[PDB]
Amino acid sequence: FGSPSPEEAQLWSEAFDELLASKYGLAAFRAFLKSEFCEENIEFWLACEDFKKTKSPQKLSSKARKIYTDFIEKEAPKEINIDFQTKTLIAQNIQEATSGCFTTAQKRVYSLMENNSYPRFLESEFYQDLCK
Amino acid sequence: RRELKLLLLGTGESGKSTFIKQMRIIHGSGYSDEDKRGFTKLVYQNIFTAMQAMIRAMDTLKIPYKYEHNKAHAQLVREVDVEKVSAFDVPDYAAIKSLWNDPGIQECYDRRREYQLSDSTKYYLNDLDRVADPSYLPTQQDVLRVCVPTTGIIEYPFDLQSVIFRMVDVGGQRSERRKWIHCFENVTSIMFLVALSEYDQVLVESDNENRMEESKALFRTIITYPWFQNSSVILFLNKKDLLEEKIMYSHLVDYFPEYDGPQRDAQAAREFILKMFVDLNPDSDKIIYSHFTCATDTENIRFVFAAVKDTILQLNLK
Ligand SMILES: Nc1nc2c(ncn2[C@@H]2O[C@H](COP(=O)(O)OP(=O)(O)O)[C@@H](O)[C@H]2O)c(=O)[nH]1
Ligand code: ALF
Ligand SMILES: [Cl-]
Ligand SMILES: [Cl-]
Ligand SMILES: [Co+2]
Ligand SMILES: [Co+2]
Repeated sequence: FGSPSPEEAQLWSEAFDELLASKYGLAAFRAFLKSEFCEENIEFWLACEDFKKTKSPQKLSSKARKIYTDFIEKEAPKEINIDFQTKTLIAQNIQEATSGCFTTAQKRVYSLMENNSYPRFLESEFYQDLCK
Repeated sequence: RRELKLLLLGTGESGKSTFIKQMRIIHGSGYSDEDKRGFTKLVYQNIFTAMQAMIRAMDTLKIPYKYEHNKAHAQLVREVDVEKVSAFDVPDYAAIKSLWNDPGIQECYDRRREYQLSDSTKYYLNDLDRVADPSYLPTQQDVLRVCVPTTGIIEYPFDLQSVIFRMVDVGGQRSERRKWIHCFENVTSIMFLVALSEYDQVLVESDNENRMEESKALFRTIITYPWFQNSSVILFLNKKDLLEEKIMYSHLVDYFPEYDGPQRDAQAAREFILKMFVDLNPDSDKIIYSHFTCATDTENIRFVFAAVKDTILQLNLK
């Protein structure tokens, strides 16, 4: 099981958060981003949302490295589309990383989906079929 | 359903997505009275972003604000969650208005070649009154001017009379170029955009690297690809209007010391720019069709995309 009602899925149009609230809605949106080769934005955002809540200064420093290499380091496997400014802003901060290390970039990437991939998800046939 | 695929390739912000927007207007989905409402929020975000950019440039370049209360105004602007913006506050209107009309910000704006600032900054801030209106509908020209980065690879299919052109928007930045692989099969024609206005800027992706030197570099590579030997290659020297502004104080000769032509001429400058790009071609039998464009003008594009329709048909039909 796991399926959403059409009414439930229609709510995902209200805003980007109504989708992300939805466990399934999230699964669908990822699938979409895969189809257009920019799922790295959503993974990274999810990666930040956990990092934000990290407690111990060990994990708070070794996850700090995990994220950097995966998304920020140039030619990184999952390099996200952001500025040299912001990328360097991070690079320096990572020695003694705190919760608010990536939160600058997190916000951009969210906007970068909000204003771009999210609207397209809504104009997709997979979604519109789901609203029936 | 006779289908032909077209790639819109080009560095960051050469005007690729704007082209797609203009396709939709000339041969497509149309931007209804309503449609337009959807963009408002992003026009707002653009405005805030641009100003947030100029405020850093004040620190970065150690340019002082003329009026000292504009610092606390800039402080307020500094600290806006740009995503959470849905309406336009009178205090935020006051803050931006105030800043924009500060001669220190205006000095900083003049030096936008030294930093990251959307090309649409001035268009919006001068019509800030029109924007700030609580009953604001964006014009279509407003929509074209919006700056929204493309990430990944998106197919935008349009049915012209005879054929269905399948257009593909991609990410211009270095980070996205590794993804372009995923759209290279089965390509009738590349449409390679170049910002004409970019001859004196540096790259968002790295410090101290000339934007046009990038494009030349990239164009050469694309051309060089063997799976593109039977594709038509059409070059678009875009942002020609921004070139008419720029060449009257930034001197091409200081960036490309080859340029033996005269200064303060848009035309003679851009003809040189074109030569530069055409010269990067090795293959002598391969002919490179070109155009000068302003992507934010619909009446202009129509005499180009009606013309480019005719070219691509004649090439890959008869
Ligand atoms: N003034 C002017 N602005 C343009 C022109 N073409 C694009 N722009 C603007 O420059 C930015 C780049 O457009 P975009 O299509 O996002 O570039 P892309 O990233 O390569 O798709 C947008 O804000 C456009 O409105 C042009 O010919 N003249
Ligand atoms: F820099 Al782009 F779409 F390539 F905004
Ligand atoms: Cl104030
Ligand atoms: Cl005030
Ligand atoms: Co005040
Ligand atoms: Co040959």
